Amino acid sequence: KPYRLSRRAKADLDDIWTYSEQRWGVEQAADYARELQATIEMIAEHPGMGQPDENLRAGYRRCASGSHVVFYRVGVRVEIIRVLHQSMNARAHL
Amino acid sequence: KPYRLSRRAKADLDDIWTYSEQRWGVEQAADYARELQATIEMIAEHPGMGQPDENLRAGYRRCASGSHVVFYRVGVRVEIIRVLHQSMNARAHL
Amino acid sequence: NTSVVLGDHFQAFIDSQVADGRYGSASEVIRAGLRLLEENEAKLAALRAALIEGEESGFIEDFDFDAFIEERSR
Amino acid sequence: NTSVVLGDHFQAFIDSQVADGRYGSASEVIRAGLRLLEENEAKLAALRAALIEGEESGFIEDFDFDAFIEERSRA
Repeated sequence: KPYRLSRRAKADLDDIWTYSEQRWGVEQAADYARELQATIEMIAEHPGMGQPDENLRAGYRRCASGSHVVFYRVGVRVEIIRVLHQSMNARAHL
Repeated sequence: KPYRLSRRAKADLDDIWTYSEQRWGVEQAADYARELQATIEMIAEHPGMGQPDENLRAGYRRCASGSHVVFYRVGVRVEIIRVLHQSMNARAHL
Repeated sequence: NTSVVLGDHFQAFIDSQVADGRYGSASEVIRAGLRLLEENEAKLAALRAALIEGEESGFIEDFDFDAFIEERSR
Repeated sequence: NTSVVLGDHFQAFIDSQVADGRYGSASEVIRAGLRLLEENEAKLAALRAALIEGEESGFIEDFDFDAFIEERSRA
């Protein structure tokens, strides 16, 4: 059930909503957001399913949604750090 | 709300169900299949929302979901071509 | 033992990369990039193939996800 | 105009690229590789900084996603 959600991450949803609403209207903006919601709510439930990226940064997992990627780690509960465009992705070194 | 589903892509779902079921159990396999369902039902509702990858293959767009990536085109309707692990991603050459 | 012309730009990138802790010389950098370019060319071939393979496997018109999900997990 | 030791493998990889119509020369192929190296190296720094910023942003603990959607739709 519970997760924490970084302010930046929340700024990310805000910006995501802005672009979507602008490119496609509120209906579509709202649809895409529920998808981010579902991705996130599922990370909360099944934290271990996200693919780790330990060479990117210690403790980190990513879980994609649409055109975006949810970056999170787990401390005493699941922490949603950033929601970023897949265009940000890069191969991390071992 | 209809869409065409390639049979290789249905085998993709199957392979995916098996892997996750073996790794995490049925509750979890079924919930992941549901994330994938929702992604595909949104690709169908709003096809123009996937990121095109026209340099990869003409007419193709993608929509990622969890650790996976739905690649599709649209003919007379949306056709889901493949559902592939995100480690298959590649930088299409202009 | 080859011979090439880079940008002023890539010459400097190589310089900085080498003068970080990153590689031991220009050749090692050049190869790192080559490794990337090759890899990316392999993955692209694979991806196009996976997609052709999908195009050529036939099509379901009436897929019931809900029934698929039940079936795999009755 | 630099000098570089390439082994057989890339000796040959460069030729498969240049005998095909991908690139006009060895130098062009190596530039292509470097470009990708540089682009990734830079996406990668950008990513880690982006994640640190996320960590330092502090947290919201009780997020009401149903209401975020409400409010954003109202606007």
